[PDB]
Amino acid sequence: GSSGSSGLEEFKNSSKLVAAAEKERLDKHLGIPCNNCKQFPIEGKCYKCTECIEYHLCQECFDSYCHLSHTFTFREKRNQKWRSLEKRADEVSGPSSG
Ligand SMILES: [Zn+2]
Ligand SMILES: [Zn+2]
Repeated sequence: GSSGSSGLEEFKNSSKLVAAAEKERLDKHLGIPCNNCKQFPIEGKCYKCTECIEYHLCQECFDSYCHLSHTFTFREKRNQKWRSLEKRADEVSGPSSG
């Protein structure tokens, strides 16, 4: 399973505001750094390979669908659980030969 912190209360909810880019834990969304670019914190979503060991990617690197080859899973904002990504695989041409 997974760790589900209790709550039953919605307060101090964030708001649409411009935030600066600084190298320091600003939000509780540190989770795990990227294994490719090594972006930390990972402002973008949090992805991980369910086939490899200690492997995690970021929304950015994910946009490239490089590691997508394996079964990855993305999480959601607090009070949520991982999710099974769709088989979104466009790259089918494969210029390998032509
Ligand atoms: Zn990355
Ligand atoms: Zn993998």
